[PDB]
Amino acid sequence: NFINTNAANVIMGVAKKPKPVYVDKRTGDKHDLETSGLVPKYINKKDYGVT
Amino acid sequence: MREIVHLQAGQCGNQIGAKFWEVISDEHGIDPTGTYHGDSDLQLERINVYYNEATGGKYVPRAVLVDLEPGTMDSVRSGPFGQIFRPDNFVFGQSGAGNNWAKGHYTEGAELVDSVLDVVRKEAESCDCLQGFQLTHSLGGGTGSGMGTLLISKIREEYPDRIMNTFSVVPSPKVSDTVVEPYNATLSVHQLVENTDETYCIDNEALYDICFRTLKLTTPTYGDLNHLVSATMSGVTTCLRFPGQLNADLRKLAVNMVPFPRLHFFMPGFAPLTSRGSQQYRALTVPELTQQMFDAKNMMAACDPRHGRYLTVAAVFRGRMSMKEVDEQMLNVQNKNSSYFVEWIPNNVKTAVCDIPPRGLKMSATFIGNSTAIQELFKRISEQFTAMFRRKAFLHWYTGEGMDEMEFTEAESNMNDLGNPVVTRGAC
Amino acid sequence: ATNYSANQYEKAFSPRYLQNWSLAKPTKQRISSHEGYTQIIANDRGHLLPSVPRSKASPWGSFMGTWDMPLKVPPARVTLTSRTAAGAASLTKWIQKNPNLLKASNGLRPEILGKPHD
Amino acid sequence: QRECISVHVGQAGVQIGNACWELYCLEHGIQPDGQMPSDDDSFNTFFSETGAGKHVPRAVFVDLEPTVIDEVRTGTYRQLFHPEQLITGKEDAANNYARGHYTIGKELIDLVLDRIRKLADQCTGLQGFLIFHSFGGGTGSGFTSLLMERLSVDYGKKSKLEFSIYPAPQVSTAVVEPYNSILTTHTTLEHSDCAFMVDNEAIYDICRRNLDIERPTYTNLNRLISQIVSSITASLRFDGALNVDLTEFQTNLVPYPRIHFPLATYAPVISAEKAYHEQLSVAEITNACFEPANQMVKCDPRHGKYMACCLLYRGDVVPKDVNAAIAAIKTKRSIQFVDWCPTGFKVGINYQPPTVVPGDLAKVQRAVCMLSNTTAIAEAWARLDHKFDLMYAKRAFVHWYVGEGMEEGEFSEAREDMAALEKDYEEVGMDSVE
Amino acid sequence: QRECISVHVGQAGVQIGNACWELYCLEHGIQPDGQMPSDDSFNTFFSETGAGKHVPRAVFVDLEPTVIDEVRTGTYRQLFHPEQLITGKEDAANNYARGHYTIGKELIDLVLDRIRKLADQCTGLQGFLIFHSFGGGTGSGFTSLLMERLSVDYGKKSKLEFSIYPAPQVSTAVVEPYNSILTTHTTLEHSDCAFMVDNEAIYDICRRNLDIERPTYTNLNRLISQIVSSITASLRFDGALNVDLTEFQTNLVPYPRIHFPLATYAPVISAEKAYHEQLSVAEITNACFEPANQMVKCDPRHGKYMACCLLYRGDVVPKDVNAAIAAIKTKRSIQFVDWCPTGFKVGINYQPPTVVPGDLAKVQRAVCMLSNTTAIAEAWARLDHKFDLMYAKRAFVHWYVGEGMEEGEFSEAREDMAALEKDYEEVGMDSVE
Ligand SMILES: Nc1nc2c(ncn2[C@@H]2O[C@H](COP(=O)(O)OP(=O)(O)OP(=O)(O)O)[C@@H](O)[C@H]2O)c(=O)[nH]1
Ligand SMILES: Nc1nc2c(ncn2[C@@H]2O[C@H](COP(=O)(O)OP(=O)(O)OP(=O)(O)O)[C@@H](O)[C@H]2O)c(=O)[nH]1
Ligand SMILES: Nc1nc2c(ncn2[C@@H]2O[C@H](COP(=O)(O)OP(=O)(O)O)[C@@H](O)[C@H]2O)c(=O)[nH]1
Repeated sequence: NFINTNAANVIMGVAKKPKPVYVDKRTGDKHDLETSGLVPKYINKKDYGVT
Repeated sequence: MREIVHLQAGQCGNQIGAKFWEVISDEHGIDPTGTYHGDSDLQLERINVYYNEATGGKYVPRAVLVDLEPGTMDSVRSGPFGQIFRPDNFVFGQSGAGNNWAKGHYTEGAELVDSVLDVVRKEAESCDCLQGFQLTHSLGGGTGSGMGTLLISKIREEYPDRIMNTFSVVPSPKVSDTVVEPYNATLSVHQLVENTDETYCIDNEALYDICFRTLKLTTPTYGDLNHLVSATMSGVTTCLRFPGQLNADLRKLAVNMVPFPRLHFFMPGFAPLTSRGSQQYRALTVPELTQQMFDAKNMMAACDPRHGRYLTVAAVFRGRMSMKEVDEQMLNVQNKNSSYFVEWIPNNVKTAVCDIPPRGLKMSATFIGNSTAIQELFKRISEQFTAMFRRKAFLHWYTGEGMDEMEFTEAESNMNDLGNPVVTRGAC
Repeated sequence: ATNYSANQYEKAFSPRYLQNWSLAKPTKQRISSHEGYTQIIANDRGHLLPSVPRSKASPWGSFMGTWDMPLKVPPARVTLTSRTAAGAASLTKWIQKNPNLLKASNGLRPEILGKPHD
Repeated sequence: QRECISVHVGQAGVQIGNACWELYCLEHGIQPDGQMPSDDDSFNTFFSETGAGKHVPRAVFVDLEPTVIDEVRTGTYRQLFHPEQLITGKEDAANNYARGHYTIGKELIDLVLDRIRKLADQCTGLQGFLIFHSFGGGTGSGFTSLLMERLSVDYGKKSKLEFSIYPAPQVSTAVVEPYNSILTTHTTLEHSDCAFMVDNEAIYDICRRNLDIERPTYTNLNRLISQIVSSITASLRFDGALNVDLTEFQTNLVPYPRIHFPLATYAPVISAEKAYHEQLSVAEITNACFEPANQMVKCDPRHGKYMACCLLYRGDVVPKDVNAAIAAIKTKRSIQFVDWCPTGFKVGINYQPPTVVPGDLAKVQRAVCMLSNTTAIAEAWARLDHKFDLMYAKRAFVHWYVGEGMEEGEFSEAREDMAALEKDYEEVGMDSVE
Repeated sequence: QRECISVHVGQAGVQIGNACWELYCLEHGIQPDGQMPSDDSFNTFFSETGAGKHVPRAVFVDLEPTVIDEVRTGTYRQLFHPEQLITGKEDAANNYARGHYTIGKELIDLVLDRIRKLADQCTGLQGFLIFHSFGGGTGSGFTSLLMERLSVDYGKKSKLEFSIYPAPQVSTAVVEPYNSILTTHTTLEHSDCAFMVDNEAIYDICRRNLDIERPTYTNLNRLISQIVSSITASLRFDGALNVDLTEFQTNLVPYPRIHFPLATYAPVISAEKAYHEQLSVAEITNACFEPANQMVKCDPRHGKYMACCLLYRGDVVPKDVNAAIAAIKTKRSIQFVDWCPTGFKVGINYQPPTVVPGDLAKVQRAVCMLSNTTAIAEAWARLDHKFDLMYAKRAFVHWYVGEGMEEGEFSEAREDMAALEKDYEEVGMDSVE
């Protein structure tokens, strides 16, 4: 029963946690957020403040 | 020497006081630049009641302009008599009241009350013997009601022995101009009752009636409507501005019209009013002035005095006129109409007769009436408020700005506890 | 920065008068006078002294950006007037179930006024 | 000291924007280059002098797809809008609220909120934020929600009106509109202030009957929506008799919390030929705004009760004739009115006669614009629900939404609160029998 | 009496110097052939020799020819004394070692001599403005060698180190991580103010604010030159609040270690966008804070300001500057550390920024902020993470070990760099009491 299969498929699904991308210019230029320095990413390391 | 500090709050207060300053500048001879260009020496004799002296013969109004939206003052400045006020008395704030009594009283207007009271303090201490304050506002809506009554309370706790006259534009019986006029009127009247010493209630529908039926105006504007309120304003402060016999200033008028402290709501009236087809049919005499005074056609509040009893009555005349005619007419009206006046006050009418009329007439007459018919206005606001308050309608913003249920309950109960002493005199 | 008060001249240096329309930092009104010297809390390098019970917040400010903010953001205004008990509970549990939005530099700062009909 | 930031979001927006800002310009003189051909400060409500005599529009056009905004960056008004106030993106949002409040929309939010801040840090007294969108589209329903919510986080209890194109009562230009519309109302029910609603089907008829345009396009319609934005903002640009600011429409209209969906209706929308035979008098203009064939939102106001109606008379309107008209309309027992609103007719009498764009509509020396909150908008919410359900029943076209970031459940919470909204219109309707 | 000597080091420095001196020669009229076309304001940067010739008080130094052997055949060959331009004969080949131990101990002698001569023809030296890339050999190796000896000699004399810092993503060197950690371990206790201007940042700023999609190292140097001409406008032109070089340190560097201030400029328009902009003191100031107009890819919002120094060149009425800093001190987006109540230096000059036939526009007012944000922790963390992705596998260590740098150093260096992390964190915490 394809109605019930499609309904179960859309009911029991988690979506993405989508990838964070930011646009800087008026034109629409996309840049990834993690690789750029405009995010706390390397603050939360394991060797911070310790040898 | 006596002085009056003129406060104008709100859009309505600003416009009415702008027309009033035009009226009194015409009466005193002050040109738009601010000099004197006149004919009689009787105009500078008592000019230190609304005008402060400046350098080189400049006369500047002693008026504080208050509004939380600096847009109506802009039109007032762009008008003819715009460059007459102090720029330092233009106390405005960048905001929008949005017709909230709560926002005009318990928020952003409270951020302007300090500057307003600074200017009021400066004007009050720049005097020899201050007698009181004249605030112009509209009960229906914000700024004039909320911020206006906040200044009323503040100025009353600063100066407790000065006459406070509130020219209040009350909500209309037929149509309305703000949705939350029952709320604003209820809270503002609750503030007005235990505060001001004199309240003149002007209703716009009554203004339309006296502009269409009496004046026979074809296109009445708010300038025209404001002008008659301004005429009553100029009429009431006449005895301390021009010489005459039986002078009656504001405190003498207050003494002779309030029998009890809560019964200070009045009904103004001006009556050299004649139509364009009928000023040449006019039969000028003091008895027609009394007749056109007392009839329920020139009342500037929408309260028929024939539906009640007159507690107290005042007439301030303006012109060289005999005393026998005035006295006999205002004994004759009481002797003829006996069910419209209270019996426990014998001769419940006052008379003042000054000598110098407005420029253009020969006799003028200002009517003040404390009557039972204001029960109709306060009761009408009462069922409008009750119908709006049972369902908690439009209470969203009044409680979002900080107020409570007990505020509105206390306001309605106080306005009913004033509706009771008004009606107890109709049944003695 | 402490954002002190200019006492008499504050209507100028109010946030909405200096053309700042975003919800701004408050101003410290009453200045508290202390007496005597104040002991050193750190060392030459700037590290705190060992005893010195420290704070618990992050060393950096909690600027919660457009990807760290919770979805279905609660409203800034909530006055619970002419509203049912269930809807009032839903809105209050919403603004209580978003805690990190309430404690942030770019936070919400909600206004929770009114009272629902029992 | 009366500026109004306008954030136009989506084709509809960018397009109503073109119309709105053309009228704005022809009204204050600002030519299609900024330079005002003077040889005074009223323009500040919408424009910002650079000092070199260039007046720059105070707006932030935002559209995840190019095209629309790009035709504005290369057209008559290409030198007015500061480049960084026309913020487009690269990819569209396929009529999917999801990719407007979650994926291809949460990327342009940072920059748009940025521009909005600079256009706010230059205002000496902001009145509000007029957001123009379409309830039925990616950016229109998606970016608006995110923008509205993030705005509330910053500008907290600051006014935020919402002129919108409400889903049609029969036509419709999409198959997924119903969904986007219900989702949008939910995220903005508590974050928006007074969202005005204009249906397109309605204007289409008002243009075939009252404006003699047999085949109306989106521009004929857009230009009439510009006349409405003028009257709503006229008081804070031109002198009048009863000024009405943009903070009073939230108080003298929105009655109870949720209910915040006023409806628009214009007056003297006549057409040259049929104006050589009409005294367009205050009364005629008013009675017309309450006729169930002019309401620019197909929703027969007769099948419901009025809750709050704020009229805005722009032109030569004797104050007395206004009081007279409102009285007559009140008597008429056809027009109804809830009991909890004795006084339900607000009035604003400005003086500047409606501006004539070299294009359509007659030169009227008088015109009104009503903004009532009829309980008759309930039919519309019911119709939107029939639609949302006829599809949600088979979880149709939901794969796309779960295919962005909208957890299936959200669809339920949305329609459930839309059902609450309908139950609200029932209560605010019933009249206490006591 | 207000002289300052520039010690441009490395190809990076020798090229930032070209633009800088073009702007310095323009500002004071000094022609490309060293001859002011028929007053004493050039003495801050140019000394006048008997034969009416204003020679530059600078020492361009590269451990290879080429870069400087192109300034000696360029349009500015009759300006620089044919001895200031000191050149080696073998590049340090991206090896701090071949620039602090090998090819370098053979040039330090001459360099310090030319510095002494230029530093003896100066009554009052405000300080030495050094320019180096935190990536290449000369830029790291020599700068250290120079700074260390510069200290021994000119002790108290300031030593401002304008420097190009490794970028978040882009980078034109695989041995960059190492070199950087090494130089910032030796120039951490022998330097003073170290202004960092990352390229990725400028590259972006250009595309965004000037619309130059594909820029070039020139477009960059020019903008870096306007930053230096702003730090040294009071030592030459007239102002309302003048700030000496000595001040930029005292009122910026909090604790000895935290000596790495960041940089940002205002009116960065392109003579076409500047037609729709007002460029008012408020617009220019709020932009010097906007995270998109910073010269080091790093959102300061995710950090805490420690001491911002805002310079104002042009028609800046004092009250404007006040309302601006005041609106900043109210916005929540910007937050400060607790130990810094007052946190803003203000320098109001009068000379409008000059236009060098290039990209920016003629503007009436313009600002330049040097904030000491703690948001630069990410930079040190990132940089060290990379030094550790390699100094773990002992990669490219044979090169440095074979020119001196006894392997041991790499370790001691990363240890001090771990202390940098600690400091930045602790020097930004709080106290419940
Ligand atoms: N006046 C006017 N209304 C429009 C215009 N375009 C669309 N609309 C209305 O708005 C609805 C959809 O418009 P939008 O939501 O703005 O479309 P969008 O968000 O830009 O989405 P896409 O362009 O399809 O990517 C349609 O059903 C129309 O009724 C327009 O250009 N002018
Ligand atoms: N303005 C400008 N900046 C430059 C130029 N060339 C390099 N840079 C900067 O300098 C950095 C690299 O400098 P270094 O690696 O130290 O150059 P080096 O030490 O001389 O090394 P070699 O050229 O191989 O001898 C680059 O990342 C750029 O940021 C230039 O020509 N002009
Ligand atoms: N007499 C007179 N009344 C006015 C005038 N302008 C406005 N009003 C009255 O003012 C009332 C509304 O003013 P209000 O809402 O208080 O303005 P606000 O104080 O700015 O909020 C209306 O009912 C009008 O009748 C005028 O020029 N003359």
